[PDB]
Amino acid sequence: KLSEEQQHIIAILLDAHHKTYDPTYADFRDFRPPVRMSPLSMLPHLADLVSYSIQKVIGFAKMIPGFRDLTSDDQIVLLKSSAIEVIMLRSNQSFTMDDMSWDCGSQDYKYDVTDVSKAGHTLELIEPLIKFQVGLKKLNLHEEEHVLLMAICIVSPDRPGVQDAKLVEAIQDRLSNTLQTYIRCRHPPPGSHQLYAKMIQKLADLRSLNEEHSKQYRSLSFQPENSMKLTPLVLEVFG
Amino acid sequence: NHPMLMNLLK
Ligand SMILES: C=C1[C@H](O)CC(=C/C=C2\CCC[C@]3(C)[C@@H]([C@H](C)CCCC(=O)c4ccc(O)cc4)CC[C@@H]23)C[C@H]1O
Repeated sequence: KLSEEQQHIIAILLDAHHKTYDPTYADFRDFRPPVRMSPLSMLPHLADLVSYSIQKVIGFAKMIPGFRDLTSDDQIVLLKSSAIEVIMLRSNQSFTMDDMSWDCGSQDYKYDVTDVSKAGHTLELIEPLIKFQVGLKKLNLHEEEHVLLMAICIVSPDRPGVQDAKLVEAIQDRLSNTLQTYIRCRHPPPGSHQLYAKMIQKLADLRSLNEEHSKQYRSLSFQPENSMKLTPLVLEVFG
Repeated sequence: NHPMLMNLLK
C-alpha cells in the first residue's frame, strides 16, 4: 500500500512545486528582452530565464523531505550538479509537441530550436534535448510523478564531491520507493507499464545532457564577452 | 566556495 508518510511526501512535493512554478509565467517580464532578428541574440534573455529557474529549483529543493538534514556542503554539491537537469525536467511543463517548442504563454516567451541556437548552443545539445522533451512528454506523467522525479534527480548519491553518500542514498531511496509504490497504486495501465524504469532511464538521459551542457558552457565561457552577458548566479552555479 | 548558492539554500 501507499503509506501516510509516502502520501505526506507527495503532498509536500506538489505544494513545493506549486510555490516554485508559475504556470502564467508572469515574471518573464523582468528578464532582459528577447531578441529574434544577430548572433547570440537570445543569450541575455535565456541566461536570465535560466538564472531565475535556478533560484526556483533551489526553492523546490529546500522543501524536499530530508534535504535539510544534509550538510551545507552536500546541499551545495547536489544543487550545483542537478540544476540544469531539473531545469530541463521542469521545462517539460511548457514544452509542447504541437510545434516542438517551449510555450510560455505568448509568442515573445515561446522558444524554439532557432532561439536556443541564438543563445550560443549547438545542435549537439539541442537535438537530443528536444528528443528528451518528446520522450518525457510521451510518458504523460501525473503531476505527482513529475515532482518525485525532479526530487529524486536532486538527491542523487553519485554526484561528484558528495560527502555523506549513505545519507544522500537514504533520502533518495525514500523518494524512489514513494514513486514505485505510487505508480502501482495510482497509475492505471497501460500507462504504468515499465513506467518506473522509463523514468529512471530519463535520469540517465539527463546525465548525458548535463555532460554536453557543461562542455558547451565551458566553450562559450572561454570567451569573456559571453560570460559578461550571464548572471552572477549562473556563473557561480555553472562555473 | 559558493556565496550565492549558499545564501539561497540557507
Ligand atoms: C520556467 C520554465 C523552466 O524553468 C525553464 C524553461 C525552459 C528551458 C529551456 C528551453 C529553452 C532553452 C533552455 C533555456 C536551455 C538553454 C540551452 C540555456 C541557454 C542559455 C544559457 O544557459 C547559456 C548561454 C551562454 C553561456 O555561455 C552559458 C549558458 C536550457 C533549458 C532550456 C521554460 C519554463 O517551463
